[PDB]
Amino acid sequence: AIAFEHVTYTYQAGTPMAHTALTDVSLTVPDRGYLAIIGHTGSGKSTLIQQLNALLKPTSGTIKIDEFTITPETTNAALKPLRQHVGMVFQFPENQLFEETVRQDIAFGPKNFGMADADALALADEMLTTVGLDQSYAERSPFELSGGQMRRVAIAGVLAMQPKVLVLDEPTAGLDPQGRQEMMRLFARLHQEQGLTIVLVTHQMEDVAQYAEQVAVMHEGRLMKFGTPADVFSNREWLQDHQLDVPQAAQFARRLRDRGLTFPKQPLTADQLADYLAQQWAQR
Amino acid sequence: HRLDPRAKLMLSFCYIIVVFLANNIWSYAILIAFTVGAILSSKISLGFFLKGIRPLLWLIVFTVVLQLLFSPAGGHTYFHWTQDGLINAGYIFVRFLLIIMMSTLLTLSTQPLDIATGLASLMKPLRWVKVPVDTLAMMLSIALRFVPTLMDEATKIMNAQRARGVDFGEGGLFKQAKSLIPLMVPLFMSAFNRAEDLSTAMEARGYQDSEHRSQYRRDTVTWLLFLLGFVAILIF
Amino acid sequence: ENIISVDHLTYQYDENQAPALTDVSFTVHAGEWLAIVGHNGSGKSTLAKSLDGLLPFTQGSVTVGGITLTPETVWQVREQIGMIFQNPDNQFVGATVEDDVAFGLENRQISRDEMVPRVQAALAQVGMTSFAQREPSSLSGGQKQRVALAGIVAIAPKILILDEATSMLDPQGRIEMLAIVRQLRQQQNLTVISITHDIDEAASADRVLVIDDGRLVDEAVPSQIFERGTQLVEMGLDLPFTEKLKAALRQRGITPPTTYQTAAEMEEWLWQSLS
Amino acid sequence: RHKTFRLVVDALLMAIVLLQNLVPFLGYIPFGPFSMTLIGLTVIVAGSALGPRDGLLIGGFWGLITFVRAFTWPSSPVAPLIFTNPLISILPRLLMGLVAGSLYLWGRHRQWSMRQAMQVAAGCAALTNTVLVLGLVFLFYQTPAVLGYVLMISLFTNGIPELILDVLVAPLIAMPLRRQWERLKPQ
Repeated sequence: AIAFEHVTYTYQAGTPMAHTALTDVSLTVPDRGYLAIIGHTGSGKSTLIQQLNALLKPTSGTIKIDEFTITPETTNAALKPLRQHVGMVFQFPENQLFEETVRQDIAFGPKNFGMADADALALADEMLTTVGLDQSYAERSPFELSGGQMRRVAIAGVLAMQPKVLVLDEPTAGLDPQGRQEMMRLFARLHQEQGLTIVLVTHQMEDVAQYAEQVAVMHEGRLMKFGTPADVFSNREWLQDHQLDVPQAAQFARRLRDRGLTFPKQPLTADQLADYLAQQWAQR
Repeated sequence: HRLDPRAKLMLSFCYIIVVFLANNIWSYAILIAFTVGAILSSKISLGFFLKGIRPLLWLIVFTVVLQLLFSPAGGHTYFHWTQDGLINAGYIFVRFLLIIMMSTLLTLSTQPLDIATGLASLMKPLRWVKVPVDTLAMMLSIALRFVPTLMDEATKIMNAQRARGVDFGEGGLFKQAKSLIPLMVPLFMSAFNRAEDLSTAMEARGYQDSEHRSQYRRDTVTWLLFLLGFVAILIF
Repeated sequence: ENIISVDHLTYQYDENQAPALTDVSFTVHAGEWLAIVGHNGSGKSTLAKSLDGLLPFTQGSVTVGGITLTPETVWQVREQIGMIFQNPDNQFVGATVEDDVAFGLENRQISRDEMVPRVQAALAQVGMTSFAQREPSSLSGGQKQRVALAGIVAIAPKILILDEATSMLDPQGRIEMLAIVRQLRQQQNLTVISITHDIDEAASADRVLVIDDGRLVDEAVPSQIFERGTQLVEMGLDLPFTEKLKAALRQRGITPPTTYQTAAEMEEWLWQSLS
Repeated sequence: RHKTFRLVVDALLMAIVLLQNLVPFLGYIPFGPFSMTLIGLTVIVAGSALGPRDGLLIGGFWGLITFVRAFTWPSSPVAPLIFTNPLISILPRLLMGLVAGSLYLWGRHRQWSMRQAMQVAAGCAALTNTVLVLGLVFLFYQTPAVLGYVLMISLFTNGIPELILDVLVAPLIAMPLRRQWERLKPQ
C-alpha cells in the first residue's frame, strides 16, 4: 500500500523564488490497487508521481510504501531499494534506451541492483515476450527499432526490475489506437493477474473509468477529490470547474436521461451502460 | 537603460582592451567612474551584482593566490622574500573584476538572442572573406532555441535513468563517468533524431539557401562617452 | 486538386522498415478534406512525405494542382503545399514565435515591410497574437502546433497536409487545432489532407482512404468506414462511441443497426426501441 | 537536403556544448582541484560521426567559448592565466576535432572495424589536443612581448586533467558515436 500523510513539496525551498507544486496531500491506495491521477497540466500530479519513486523527498509530511517510509529527513542512499520496488515508466520512455543490444538495456535495470549479468540477461530474455516482442529482437540494436517497439523495450526494461508498484505518466501518448490498446491491456492484465499496483497519470477519462478503482483529482497543486471513479465522476460541473469532464458514456447516458430513461447508477463506460439497457430491454 | 543593441558587445570588446592599458592610478580612477557610472544607471540595488559576483571571486582569488604563492615559495620552499605577486596579483584581481562586473552588467541588460543577432551582425562585415557568416547565424539562432529544450530532455533522461537504478554523482572518477554513458548516448541520439526531423521541416518551409535573410534585426552618445572619457584617459 | 498515380516507394528491398508503398493512386478534389487512415507500416507515413519533395520514389508520379513532382519542379509544388508534422518542436525555427511564423517568408524573399503585417495577421488568425514574444520552450504541444499553422497561413497555400499533427497532443490541445482548421476551411476554401488515427479528425473529412500493408485498400465517406466497428482500432482509427455502445450490446444479447449511427440517431433509436 | 540536414546537426552539437557549459554537471566531472571535461568528448563525436568538417566547427565553437569564458565567466581558476590568449585555448580544440575526423576516415581506409577506428581516432584527438596546450603553454611560458615557474605549474595541471580525458574518450567516447554514424551512414 501507498499512503501520503500531509505530503507537501516546494521547489527551491528556503528560497524567495521557492514554488510549492504540491500541498497537503493525503491519500491511501490499497494493495493490488489502481490509482489514476488526473487534473490540468502542471497541477503537480507529476511532482506527486516523482514522490513515489523517491526522485523528490517530501518537504513536509510523510509517505509510506510497504516496507518503506519517506520523510523530509530520509537520506537518499537508504532509498535505493525503493527505485526497484516502485517502477516508473516516464512519458515517451523511448529516449532512455542506450545499450548495444536491446537485451543488455533490459538487463541494465536488474544489474544496477546487483544481479550478475548471467541471470539478468536471462531475465531480459523472458521480459521481451511479456512486453510483446520476439526473441530476434534480443540481439538487435535499440535504434534499429521502430518508435513503437522502442517503447516496448523501454517498458520491458522497467518490468525487469520486478517492481511491486508500477507508475506510468503517459503509457499511451503518441501511439496509434491499437498500440494504445495492446498496452492498456498489458497493464490491466498485470494488475488483474500477478497482482501489481498501477499508478496512472492520464488525460483520457475513458482509460480511467474503465480501468481504475481509485481516482485523484489534482488541481493547482492540491488534492481536490479522491475516491472511486463512481464518486469522482458523478458530479460534472465540479469537474468542468477543474478543467476536466466525465467520460463519454456518461454524457450520452445524460442524453438518454433527458429522454426519460433512468439508471440505478451513473454509467461510466459503454459496457456498464449496455448492462443497464440490456436489463431494461428484457423488461421492455 | 539597457536598450543598447550591438555596440554593447563591441563596447565590452573595447572595454576589455582598455583595462590592460591602465597602468597609472590617476588614470584608471577614470575607469571606476564609468564602470560604476554604468552600473548605477542600470540598477540601484547594488546587492545582487555583488552577490551575483561572489561565486566568481572565489576563483579569481584561487588564481591570485597562485601568482603570489609561487613567487615567494619559488616552487622551492623559499618563503616570502613575493613583491611581484603583490603588485602582479593585485593587478590581476583588479583587472579580472572590472571585466566581470561589466560582462555581468552586459548579460543582465541583454536577452541572449539579442546578442546572437548582435554578434551575427557585428560580422555584418565579415562577408567578402569566404566565411558564410549568415549560415553560422542560422546555426547560432538554432543552437540557441534548443538549449532549453535539450536541457529539459536531459534532466528527463536523467530522472528516467535514476528510476532504472543509475547513481549520478556517486563515487568517481570511473564509476562517475561510467554513469554518464546512459545519459550521454541518448542525449546525442535524441539530438540527431531531433535534427533529422528538424531539417526535413525546414525543407517543407520555403527555404533552400542561407543567403536570403529578412525581418527581425541614442547609441552613439555612449561611445561619445566612451571616447571623450577613453582618449581622455590614456593621457594618464 | 492533386494527383497520385501508380506510386511505389520501397527501401529498394522487401516490404518492412520505413513503410513501403505499392501502386497507390487517388486524386483529391479542390477544397476537399481527405483523411488517410491506416495501421502502422502501411505507407501512410511515407505517403505524406511523398506529396512533397521530400521523398525520392522510383515508380509513380505526383502532380499537385498542375505541376508534377520532379527534382526541378519541387520548389514550385512545395510552394502550394503547407505541411504540419507529428512533433511540435523539431519544426520550430528561431527562439521566438514571430520569428518562426516569419521563417516561411524571410527565407522566401519577402520584405520586412510586407512581412510584418502578414505575420501579425497570421498569428491572429490562429488566435495566438499575445504569444508573439515567446520562447517555444514556454509553449505547450498544443500551441507550438498552432504557430506551425500560423506559419503556413502566413505564406497562404492551397493544400494543408496534416501528418498526424494531433498524434502527440493533449485532447484539449488537439480539439483546438482541429477547430481552427475547420475554422480555416470555411474561409479561403482551404484543401486539407490528414493522416491520423483520430476518429474526430477522420470524421470531419469528406472521404477517407484506408491503407493496409503498403496498398490503398478501401475508400469511402466516413460513415461507411465506421461500420467496421471494433475492426476500426486494428484498422488505424479509434472507435466512435456509438460503435463502442453497439459492440457492448451485442455482448449482452442485443442486435443493433449496422449502418453507423450518430449519438443523436442512436439515442433516438434506443428510446423508440425501449418504448 | 543533406547539406541542410548537416547544417542543423552542427547547430545541435552547437547546442549540446552551450548546454554543457550552462550545466556544470554535463561539462565536467571534478578531481577535485582538477576536473576532466566532457565537452571534449562531444567534439570527438562531431569529428567522427559526421566528419572533420564538423569536428572543426564544433571544436572551434568550444575554443571560442573557453576564450570568452576566461574573461567573463572563468571555467577553472587556472583559466584566467591560460585561455585568455586565443591561440592557446583555440588551437587544441580546433585541431583535435580534425584528428578526430580524419583518423576515423584514415583507419577505416586501413580496413579497421568501426569500433577500432573510433577508439584510435579518440585517444589521438585527446592527445593531439593536450599536447598543443602543453605546447602552446611552454611557448608562452618563455616569452613576454607585451613567469617560467608559473608556466611550468600551469603545464603540470593539464598533464593530469587531460590524462584522464584520454582514458575517457577511448572507451566511453566510442560508444556514443558508433550508433551515430550508423544512422548517418544509412541516410
